[PDB]
Amino acid sequence: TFRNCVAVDLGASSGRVMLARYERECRSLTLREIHRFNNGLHSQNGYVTWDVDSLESAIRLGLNKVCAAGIAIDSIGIDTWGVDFVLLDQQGQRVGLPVAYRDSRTNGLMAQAQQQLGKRDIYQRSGIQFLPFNTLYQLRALTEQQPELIPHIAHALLMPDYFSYRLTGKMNWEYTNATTTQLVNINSDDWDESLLAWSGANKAWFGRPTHPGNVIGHWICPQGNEIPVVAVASHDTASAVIASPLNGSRAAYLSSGTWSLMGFESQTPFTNDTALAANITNEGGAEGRYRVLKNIMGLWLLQRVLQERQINDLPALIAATQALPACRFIINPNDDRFINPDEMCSEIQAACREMAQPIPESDAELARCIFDSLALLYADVLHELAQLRGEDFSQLHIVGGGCQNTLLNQLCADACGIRVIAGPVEASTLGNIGIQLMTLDELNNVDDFRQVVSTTANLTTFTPNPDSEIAHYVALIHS
Ligand SMILES: [N]C1=N[C]=NC2=C1N=[C]N2[C]1O[C]([C]OP([O])(=O)OP([O])([O])=O[P-](=O)([O-])[O-])[C]([O])[C]1[O]
Ligand SMILES: OC[C@@H]1O[C@@](O)(CO)[C@H](O)[C@H]1O
Repeated sequence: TFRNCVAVDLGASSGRVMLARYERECRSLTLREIHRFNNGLHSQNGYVTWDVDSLESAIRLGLNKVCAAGIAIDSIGIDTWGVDFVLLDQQGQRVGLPVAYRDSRTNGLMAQAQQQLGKRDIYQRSGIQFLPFNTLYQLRALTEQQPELIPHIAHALLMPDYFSYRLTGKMNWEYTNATTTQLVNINSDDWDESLLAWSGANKAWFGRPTHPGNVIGHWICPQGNEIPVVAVASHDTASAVIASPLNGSRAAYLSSGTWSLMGFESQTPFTNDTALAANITNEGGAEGRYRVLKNIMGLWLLQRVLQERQINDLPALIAATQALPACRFIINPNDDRFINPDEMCSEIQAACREMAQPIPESDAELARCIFDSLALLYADVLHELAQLRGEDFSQLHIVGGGCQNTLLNQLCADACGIRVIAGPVEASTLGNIGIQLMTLDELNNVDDFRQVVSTTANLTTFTPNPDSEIAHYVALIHS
């Protein structure tokens, strides 16, 4: 009567297969890691790609571990990073490469769309922020640059539905992730004909987007009992938001991993000129609650520094970085130059030098620059979001692997001047589990699931410190 649900959560820098054990009567929810694996960009034939075959093998390995253990799997669900897709021919073989959102193939195409279609027009139709690697632009790149591939394409599946298909033999187009494409009309929740026309994609490559909770198909443990594969809020950030223990309308979220996604939830989208000017997104959420948010380049910058400087003790780095004075190096992390530079440290240093700032050079200085520059951007965006909705926030919920960074947690609470509640760490995994339980009739809605998370997970309070260095710095920039 306890349910065993397996969540697959694939992020840009890691993948995980996790097993939840849940039972309603007890309000007890546990999560065990079954298989954790690396994920990352691969340079393949002049492209930045995903190794989807290794990802599938990793997923199967995790699933088969649970099976060989003799556990009764009640359901499986898959969430991944947004925007990206896999093209398939009529027989289900991949067409072309699985190109990553960090690929430069899209360069220039967002501007071209704004010029040809109208910036305001794309925004009012999609309600989605302008990011140069949005699916809208990737499909333009594909169809413009690889016209020979086009006749072979029968279907495009977004990443989570791709793996769900590889498990079930059934195709799905999950709503929350479809919204990341900047191809879904915000008023119809279906593909926008005009945006598809510009992208060169064909509507027949897709299906009407379907809200999470449906059973996509079934998977088979090598013995042969049918395990339902459920369509969850398959956009990782959508899952992370479900698991954020939001307490009513004055709570915001910060989903912190490779990206930092900072936002709130709304029953209605914001596509006004205020929203457009701020480049705010209205991503699809479970229950139709829009995730009104902004992308922030996030810990990606630090991931790259760690590789370049060959730093393998992140906790030590954070500890060292706490000793450094704050706010002497400030970059704008959202600057396009940081999406995928060949030389991350060099790019950071150039950006600082261009502003007549001291140059961050030590490992700890580069991390200090990153953490301070994120926190100042956190404060800017949180202000923009409050201004937009016309309602303050009383708490910021930070979730994701980034919520383990106690330094950044405090800088965020200090810069924003808001209480920060950090946790759960694996929020995307938990939200993935939450949706499965709802399909299993074990759980009634998101708000009920948040009560489970809030009484189950480790939640750590960071109280804003008004006399902090960054508080001092921010107070000063106000006037
Ligand atoms: N220990 C510790 N401390 C602090 N910090 C940290 C740790 N670990 C880790 N970390 C962080 O996190 C991150 C990652 O996160 P996640 O959430 O897992 O991410 P992903 O998912 O992979 O991403 P996306 O994009 O998918 O969201 C790392 O980097 C660090 O920083
Ligand atoms: O898809 C690319 C970016 O990756 C995320 O899904 C985080 O993993 C963001 O929400 C999306 O903007």
